[PDB]
Formats: sequence, structure tokens, C-alpha cells
Amino acid sequence: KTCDLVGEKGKESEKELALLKRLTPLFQKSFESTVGQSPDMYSYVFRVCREAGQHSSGAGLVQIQKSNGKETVVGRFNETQIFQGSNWIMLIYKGGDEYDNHCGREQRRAVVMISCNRHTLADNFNPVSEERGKVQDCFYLFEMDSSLACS
Amino acid sequence: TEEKTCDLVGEKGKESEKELALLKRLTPLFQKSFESTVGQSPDMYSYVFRVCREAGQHSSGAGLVQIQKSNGKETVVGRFNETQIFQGSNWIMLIYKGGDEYDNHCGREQRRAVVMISCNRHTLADNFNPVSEERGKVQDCFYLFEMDSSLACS
Repeated sequence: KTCDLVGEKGKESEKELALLKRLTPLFQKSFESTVGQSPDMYSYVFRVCREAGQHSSGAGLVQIQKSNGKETVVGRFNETQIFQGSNWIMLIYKGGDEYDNHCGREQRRAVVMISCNRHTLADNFNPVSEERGKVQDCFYLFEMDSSLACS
Repeated sequence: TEEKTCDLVGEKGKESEKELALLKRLTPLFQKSFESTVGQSPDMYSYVFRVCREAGQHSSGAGLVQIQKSNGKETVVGRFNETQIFQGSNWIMLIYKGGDEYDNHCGREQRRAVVMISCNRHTLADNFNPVSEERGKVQDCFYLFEMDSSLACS
């Protein structure tokens, strides 16, 4: 139902658990951004610890192909990692759908950099880039502003 | 013979051109060295960090070392021959894996250094600072540091 962290119950990081708690105000929200040019125009939908897709795939972030409405899971919230810096929070969703001919067929992953902005609880969700040219450790990068990242 | 430098994942010819271009962007920082003394006895540490160059004193290929102030013992936090680097709009994250293994934490996995470099148009590099150490997970633990650099802007 919500984000799952590495480690069995009772062995998860208290630091990560506390950060999930801090981001709770964003759980019911949904963020979207359409980018790219044909034939690769995509609509990215992102949610914090909740289903972002339409197929109960457990997606935390999905990539919708505008051409046919096909949905590709970029990252699943059942594989969440979250940590903070002085004025930012990085949220990572691993376990997305596998690449077909890139990154050794590695499962996609979403990396979201949340920057401190005292004037908004959440705003400016924006796809930044996709690294698909490595033998491993590929990822989609996104950015967003949130006062919850301020310390 | 050149000084040993950062090595990215993948054999030569298969590395990310994006990562290669970012390393090139930080070239001006290679010759520098950053230090930060933190903590309280008996755990007072001196963290020494360098970008793509040896930060230790034992030619073990450390990109970031943690020196035990009490006895001078050097613990490798991350080795630059296992570098990952990527950028956002106004920041660059540099990761050094392959540090010395934990003895009783994180499933005894190798230590890892994560450095968040934020844009600061006023200086080429400043305020290297240890932020925290996550040693309470079954895996994927890491030491986090921050630093300012105009090279991380735009």
C-alpha cells in the first residue's frame, strides 16, 4: 500500500522511515509532465508512495507513451530508497520494467531530486534526463520543489 | 605515466559519454584536496576527499578516506576506480563505491561515499562537509557529504 524500504520489518532504516513520514503530506498528490517529440513524446506521472499507474503494477512513477497510451513502469514504490541532505531529499524507486535492448536489460529506476522551496509544499515536477547508455546503473532523473526538503 | 583517475562502470568503449563529460567538467578540481574534522572522541574523524585522485596515504586508490584521529588509522570510504557521476539542473552527485568493508554493520558490505555538489557561482569549490552516515540498513549504506562548486551551475 505504501513505500517499502530495503530490509525486513524490524530491520529497516529508522532514518528512511522518518523521511517517509516527512513526505506523508504528498502521498495523495499526483504530479505529471509531458515531454519529448514524436515518436517519443511521453507523459510522466509521479506519486509519493502510491500507485501512479492504471494497471495496479505498483508503480511509483510511470511513463505513458502518448502515441498509444502504453504505460511503462519507471520505478516501483515497493523498492524505495530515500535520504536527505541539508536542503534536499533524494527519492529513488527501483524495480521498474526491464529495458529491452539497453543497460543489460536492467529494470528501470526513477531518481527524484526534491529541492527546498519554502514557498510551496510541492511544485515544478520536471523530467530532467534519462541515462540509458551504461552497461548497468541506468536511470531516469526528475526534479521537484518542496518545503518538506527544507531543514 | 599519468596519475590514476576515476574509472566508470563498463569496459573502455562502453562507458557513458555523459559520465565522461561530467568528469571532464570537474577536471579543475582534480589537483585540490578537501578536509573536514568532525565528531567527538572516541570517534573523532578527519575526512579527506579528492575528485578522481588519491586521498589516502597508502596508494590504495581511495577517493575519500576517514582517518581515526586517535591513532591515525586510515579507513577507505570509497575508491575512485568505482565512480558514478551525474547531474541535475544545479547540482552534481559523485559516488565512490568499493570502500573498506564494515565489520559489524550493513551486512559487512563495502563502504560507499556519496558527495552532493551544489551550484555556487561564487567559488570553484568550497565548504566540503560531512553530512551523515547511514549505517543502519541491511544493505546499501553510505556516507553523505556536500560541497559547493560553480562547476555544478547551469
